[PDB]
Amino acid sequence: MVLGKVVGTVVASRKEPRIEGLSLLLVRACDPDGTPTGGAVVCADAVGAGVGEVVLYASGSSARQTEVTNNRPVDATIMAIVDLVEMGGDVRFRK
Amino acid sequence: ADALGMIEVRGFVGMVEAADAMVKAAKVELIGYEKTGGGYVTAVVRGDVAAVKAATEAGQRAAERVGEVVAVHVIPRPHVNVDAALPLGRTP
Amino acid sequence: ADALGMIEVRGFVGMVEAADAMVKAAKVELIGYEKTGGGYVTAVVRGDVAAVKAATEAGQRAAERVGEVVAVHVIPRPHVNVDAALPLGRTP
Amino acid sequence: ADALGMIEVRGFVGMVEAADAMVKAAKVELIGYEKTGGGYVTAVVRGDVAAVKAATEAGQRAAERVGEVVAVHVIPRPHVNVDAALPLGRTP
Amino acid sequence: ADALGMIEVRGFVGMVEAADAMVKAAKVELIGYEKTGGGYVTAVVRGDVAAVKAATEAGQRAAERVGEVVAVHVIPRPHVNVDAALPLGRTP
Amino acid sequence: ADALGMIEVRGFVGMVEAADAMVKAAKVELIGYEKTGGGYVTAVVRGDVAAVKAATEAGQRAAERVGEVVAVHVIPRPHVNVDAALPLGRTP
Amino acid sequence: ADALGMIEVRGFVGMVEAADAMVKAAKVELIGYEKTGGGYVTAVVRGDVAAVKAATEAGQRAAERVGEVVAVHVIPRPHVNVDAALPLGRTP
Amino acid sequence: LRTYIFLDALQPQLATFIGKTARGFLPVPGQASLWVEIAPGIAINRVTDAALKATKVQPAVQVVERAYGLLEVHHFDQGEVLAAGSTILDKLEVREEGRLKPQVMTHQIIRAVEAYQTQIINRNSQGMMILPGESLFILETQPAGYAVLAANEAEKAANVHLVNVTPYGAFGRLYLAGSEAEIDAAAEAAEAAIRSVSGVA
Amino acid sequence: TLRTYIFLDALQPQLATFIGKTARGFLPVPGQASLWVEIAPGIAINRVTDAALKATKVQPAVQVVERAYGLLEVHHFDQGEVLAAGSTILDKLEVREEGRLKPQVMTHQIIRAVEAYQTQIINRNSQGMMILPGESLFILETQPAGYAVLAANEAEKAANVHLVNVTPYGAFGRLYLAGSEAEIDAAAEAAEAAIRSVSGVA
Repeated sequence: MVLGKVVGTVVASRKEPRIEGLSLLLVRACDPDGTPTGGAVVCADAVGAGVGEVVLYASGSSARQTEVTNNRPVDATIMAIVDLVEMGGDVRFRK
Repeated sequence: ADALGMIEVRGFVGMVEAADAMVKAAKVELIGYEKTGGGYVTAVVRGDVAAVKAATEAGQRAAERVGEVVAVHVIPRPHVNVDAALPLGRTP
Repeated sequence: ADALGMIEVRGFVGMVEAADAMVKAAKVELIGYEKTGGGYVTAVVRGDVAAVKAATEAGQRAAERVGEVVAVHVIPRPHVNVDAALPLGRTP
Repeated sequence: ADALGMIEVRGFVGMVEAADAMVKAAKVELIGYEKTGGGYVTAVVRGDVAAVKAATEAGQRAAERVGEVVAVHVIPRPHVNVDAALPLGRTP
Repeated sequence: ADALGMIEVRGFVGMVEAADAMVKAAKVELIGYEKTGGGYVTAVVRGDVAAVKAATEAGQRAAERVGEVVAVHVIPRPHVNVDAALPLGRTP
Repeated sequence: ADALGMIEVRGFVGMVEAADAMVKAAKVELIGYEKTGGGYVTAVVRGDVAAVKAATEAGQRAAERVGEVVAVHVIPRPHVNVDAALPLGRTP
Repeated sequence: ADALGMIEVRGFVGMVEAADAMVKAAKVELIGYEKTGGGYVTAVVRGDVAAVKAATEAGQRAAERVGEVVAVHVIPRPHVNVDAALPLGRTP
Repeated sequence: LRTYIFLDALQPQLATFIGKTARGFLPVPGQASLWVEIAPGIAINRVTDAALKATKVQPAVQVVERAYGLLEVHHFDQGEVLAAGSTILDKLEVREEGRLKPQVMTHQIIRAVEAYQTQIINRNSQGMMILPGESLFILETQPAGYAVLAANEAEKAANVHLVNVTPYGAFGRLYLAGSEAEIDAAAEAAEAAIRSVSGVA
Repeated sequence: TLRTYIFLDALQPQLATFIGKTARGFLPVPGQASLWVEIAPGIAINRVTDAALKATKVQPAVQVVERAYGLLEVHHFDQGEVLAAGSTILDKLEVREEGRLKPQVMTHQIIRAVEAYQTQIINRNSQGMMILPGESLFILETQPAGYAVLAANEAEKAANVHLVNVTPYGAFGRLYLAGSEAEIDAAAEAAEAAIRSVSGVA
């Protein structure tokens, strides 16, 4: 799972018909305190994430281990919304 | 902003029991209630995601013993426009 | 603060009979009533826990002979935020 | 104070027929009516106990020929707090 | 003196849930708990008879969802020698 | 010395109810209680033989409604060495 | 104050595995443990509501592989008197 | 024998009411009491002689002017009062379980009595006054003696005030008065006491 | 001759219960204004009663003709009708407020920790609440007698006591109060400060 931050949305109109209904979010990977640093990843929403949230997203075949994204061409899905990130005695991120 | 928790009950009594259990369960702020007619009232609490989630679980457990629980839902981080356009307690 | 008693009746007549029996039964203060639409009205009394409990028992017994009693509930000690955010007579 | 009589009809037409028969039957004072939503209207008369009782009997007989009579009830002497907290015509 | 309420649970966790529900239910004073060995712990609250009775009802309802409730009992007015000889919070 | 009465209950709540009924029944002195582990607590009263016997009968009747009464026994005149070697309230 | 999490295991080994998984799972403070006799030990953690809830879930999952889990419970906001009267780490 | 009830330690309100309404050696709180009810009401003098000669118990009440023979005797030692009760039951040639079991006819709590009912209830009561707006409990038992025992149990349960405990008459009626939760606990204890004395129906 | 004229703004729920027990007349409910008139010829209180009843809509509870004296109570919910009845009473006797006798306090004692034998003596001739064996006791005697109910009203207003007995008719007025000594002190201070703040003719 990659700890990232939701940066934007992607609206596709001509899409593959199995992924119709999925919200596609632009998520940049972030360091544990919450600053986006890296390239963006378009990933399917499965938890209900919005723009600005720090999320955990799973990539690969495990991105299909969801009733929402089961047999779809989805190589990245958001599997959690992150409450607190704690790095060794110290909280680096509060929700 | 804050996480959002809502319990809609068809009945004012079950909503007051839901709101009482929600506020006694965790540190949430009951902002009030929404009357949508037909007997439907919605109690709305705002707070941290774990506080709102535990509060809303206890409020559902207590309102199912009293009234008719229509809907129970927790939004962990609502959008800015949702707080701007809906009576959810965190409007500017 | 004071204990809270609520009787919700679908019908104004059964609520007035409920409120009359509640106030005649024990030393409670009828603060008024809440209209939530659809025919639903809630009579709200405040007072000591035994007074509210006996009042609400008598109000349920008298309102079941007249109307359609939706919900009857006694909260022995509501939270401070519940009195602050809901029209329950003990708001500051 | 005065005795209280109430006829609740689901429908404005049956309530106006009920109120007309109540006032033509005996010396009662129609104070008005209460809309609780959902089609429910309550006609409220005040007066002496026999006047209110005979009026409310005639109002029920006339409203059952027109509409859907939900509830008919006579309170011979309502409590002081009931008149103070509810729209029943004898508020100070 | 004050009324006495006691919930004995075989298990510390069910006793803490019982004590939490007792104190959140009404105005009672949790004086503490009694360990009698074998896993048995007793939470003891003191207060008015209605407060203790409602508190102990809610504490039983909440401790039966968690642990093994051995005994629940309310003494509305214990004897002076019982408070003098037993650890029940009102000893001189 | 004084007569000895003992009620052993597996449970602190039944023992406090037993001790309360024993002291309210007759003129006996509750000296306290003995924890022997495993949940077993023994309430010990001292007094005259009729007072202890009537007290212990009432304490058994009240503790059987609450808890698990293990043993109830009255010693009308215990030996001097029994008071000297056991925690029974009359030790020198 | 802080949220309260408790895992009671009949066995010291399962409690140490529970406490180890609770502290490794989230930012909670293991305050210690409570021996109530009979083999029953309770591990008590304090912290934020989500931290305590996730910690207590992981502690239950790890203690069920080792020992006999009697009770697992999270109190999101215990009362002030509960912290004052019980050994739960946040006493003044 | 219609009633045989020992009050092992008299409560203070029941002692004050039993000593404000009886002609005899007035009871003290809380000594002990034995109460017996037999018919006809002339053998109460024989029972009072056979108890007051063969014990140290003082005679509290003996009723013949209103109803059948009811005798209550009071000593500070429970052994002496039990000896006097055994003498009164052996003079009557009956056992302890040969009394009529108390049928609890009425048991009704009237919450928040009005001021008019308060004045009408206080004008016929030889004890504490039912103040206007308070719960009031009213029990009835058959035979009339065991109601006195009920009063003691009520005063043992909660802090309720006793209005009138009629131990004499054809039926035994007790009226207590207090706050709502306290009168509910007192009424539960009174009905539990008046429905546990074993006997012969 | 007007011996006693005192006005009560409201009756406590226990003095009103005592008058509902002992009086021969229309019984007072609590929380309503009363008025006590005692005059020196005993038979002449019927004329005072007639004036107060033909004038206003008050109700009489106590009309006691003593061996020598006469006592009257009138009461109503509104204070205006009782004060109008008192104006009629004072106009019929052609006296004023201050023509009354200033009350002497002849005895006031707090007997604390009353023995059981003294309670069994004292709650036998009393009509109000029973004193329990071990409570405190405040006794009071005022002359003339009709002021005693004033001391019975302002005591319970300032404490939580038991009205064991009040005798407001006769030569002397008697007052017995029961309860814990921390509240018998407050009721005693309130009763004494109520009686000694009464003007009249010494």
